[PDB]
Amino acid sequence: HLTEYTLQANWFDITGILWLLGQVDGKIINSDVQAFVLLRVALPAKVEFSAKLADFSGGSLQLL
Amino acid sequence: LTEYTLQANWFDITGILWLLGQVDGKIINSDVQAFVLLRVALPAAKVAEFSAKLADFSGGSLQLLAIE
Amino acid sequence: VQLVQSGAEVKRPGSSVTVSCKASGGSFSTYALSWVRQAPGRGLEWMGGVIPLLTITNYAPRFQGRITITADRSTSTAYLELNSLRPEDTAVYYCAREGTTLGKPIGAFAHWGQGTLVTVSSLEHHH
Amino acid sequence: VQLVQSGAEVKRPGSSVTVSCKASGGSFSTYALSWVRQAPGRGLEWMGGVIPLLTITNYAPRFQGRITITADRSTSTAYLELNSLRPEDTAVYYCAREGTTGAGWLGKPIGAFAHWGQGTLVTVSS
Amino acid sequence: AEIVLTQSPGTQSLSPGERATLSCRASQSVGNNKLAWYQQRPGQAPRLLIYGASSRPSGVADRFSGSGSGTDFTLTISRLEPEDFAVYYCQQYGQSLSTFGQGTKVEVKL
Amino acid sequence: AEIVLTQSPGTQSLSPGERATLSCRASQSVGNNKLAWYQQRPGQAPRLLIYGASSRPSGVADRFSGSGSGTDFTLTISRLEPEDFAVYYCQQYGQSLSTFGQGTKVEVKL
Repeated sequence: HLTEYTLQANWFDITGILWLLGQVDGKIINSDVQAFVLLRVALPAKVEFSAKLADFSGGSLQLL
Repeated sequence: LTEYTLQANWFDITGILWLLGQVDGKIINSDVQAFVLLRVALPAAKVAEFSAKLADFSGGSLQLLAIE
Repeated sequence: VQLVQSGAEVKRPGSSVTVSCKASGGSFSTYALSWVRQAPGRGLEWMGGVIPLLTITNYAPRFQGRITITADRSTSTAYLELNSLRPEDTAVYYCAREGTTLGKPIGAFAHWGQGTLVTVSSLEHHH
Repeated sequence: VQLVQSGAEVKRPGSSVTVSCKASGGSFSTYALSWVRQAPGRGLEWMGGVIPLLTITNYAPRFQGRITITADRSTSTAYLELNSLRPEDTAVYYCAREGTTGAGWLGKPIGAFAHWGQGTLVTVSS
Repeated sequence: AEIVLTQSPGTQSLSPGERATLSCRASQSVGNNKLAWYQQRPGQAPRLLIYGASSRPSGVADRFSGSGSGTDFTLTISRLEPEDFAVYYCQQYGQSLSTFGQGTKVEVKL
Repeated sequence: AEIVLTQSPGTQSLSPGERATLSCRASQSVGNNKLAWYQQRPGQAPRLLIYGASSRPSGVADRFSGSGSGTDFTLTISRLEPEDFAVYYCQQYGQSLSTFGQGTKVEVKL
């Protein structure tokens, strides 16, 4: 069949994503909007933190 | 003191602050951003082509994530 | 691609106005259509937009609450609702559609409506 | 952790009201304080909140543009400013702060609201 | 999106001692099981019973228990006391826009 | 955040044939160099000159050239023509919240 992925973009990129999606026989199954808080953090490489972050979020939080 | 960025729902932020305390960490900067979330469907054969162009189109920011 | 807006509007404070933006040529559903305003002798100001295909709207925080943007895919017309007008809201309102290179969209606004002037005044002489 | 809110208030359509919420007990800056309201006979409704330390606000879209939530770290006090009052805004407004895991005020933040003000009735009448 | 939380039953009547089973169902999966239950007695402020879908906070009697995940949640009052007769609310805070259910009223049967 | 775009000079005068170099400074780094430049003549709607910081659409003369990245952008008009005497706007669209600068006015040196 067709496989499903998620994607996060700012509003001004969505239509480009849609155009590219069409060029590869793709479809949009769902859309939604969400506000997030972006944090810039400063810790020593205790970088423990990621493990506790994982427990705290059930795998969904990603340190970048 | 290495730096990273972190994206989270608002109700999780204070919890992040708290965890940071147990690594002597600090919040450098904060911002608020709205994003559109897409759930897309395409054939397995096209995922690479899509993912590649998606990186070129987004200057390497956009990341296609799998649904488990 | 050409965009044609509704005619001038003169309104009393604390009321509503609806401007329409009719698109012709190209495809309407898959390209982002925005609204920008310009108060007399002042700068361009992005208010928000709509991606018709997904009925996904994006408002500037300055305008959320007082603003509703819609697109009607059957008539290729976008709409701007201003509520609780205030004298400050007097300005030219432009609809703008992103350009392309069924081309690939660029975000930047290549196509613009002629504009619609909304005058908000308690001056009974105006209406 | 006590939260005490300003007294009842009676306002006119188009006007504005500010409701104060003062915390006493434990730390204040590191916990998410929210405002929740309840129209007469109706359900609870989350309006928005602030995390004082970071000055980060979060409003529910319905009220985005009409609402300003601020915090005053000096006095341990949150405020709710609601503008362009309409008669559908008539309700009791409660301030609500997230609890912490375990007894003692210094636990882990839980997000859910364990601490509530007595509430503040705002009547909008023509 | 504005996740809609539907509570059922709307109103139900029970006797002291009986077991209460309250349902709250989400229009979308709820982020990291962040669902809370509150009790509101007449004229009081709400009171937190459960958070994280199933965790009990400091001071809440053992007769209150929460379960479920994803879109289907349940509050269970193992044995109703006189004060348990109240309106109960679920809330999701697993995204930045939190929302409440419309509430279930548990009244005295007779 | 609301990225502030400071354009300079605010106003300035030049003669036909001269080179005009306009600056747009951004309070934060602009995502994926998503920055556009518009020209607006009196009584007219804006016209797009540059997008993506340095890309020119078809039908825009090669005398307009855009450059810059991060937080400092420049629109250069290699030799001004009578038509070019107008107001010019920079715009960032590298996040959901787009913002315009206040505009630079190019008047006739007189």
